[PDB]
Amino acid sequence: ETLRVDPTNDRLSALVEIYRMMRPGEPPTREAAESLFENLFFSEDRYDLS
Amino acid sequence: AAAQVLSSVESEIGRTTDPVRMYMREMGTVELLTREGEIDIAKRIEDGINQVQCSVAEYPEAIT
Repeated sequence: ETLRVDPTNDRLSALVEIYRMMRPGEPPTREAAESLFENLFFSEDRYDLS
Repeated sequence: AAAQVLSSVESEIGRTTDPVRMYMREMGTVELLTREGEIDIAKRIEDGINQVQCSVAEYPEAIT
């Protein structure tokens, strides 16, 4: 059901909508979106679960 | 085409009052030709100034 409500398709459009929820109104430069998501959960320095 | 990309991003702008974002967007469209492009417009400066000076030499009241 989840897949149906989500009109977005590829990795990139997902990263776009991700970025557009986090920074609504900032133009979706590709590398900016990728860097955002990556740094959100996979940044060593930002993210430590301990 | 640059303006078209501005407007699509503007259709999504979710009332983000942050003027940082706004300025960043506009500047983001305007590219920057370097090297000689800069000197191009510098030449336009020089010729504008001399233009008015030509008038000063030619014009009666100006020398007065």
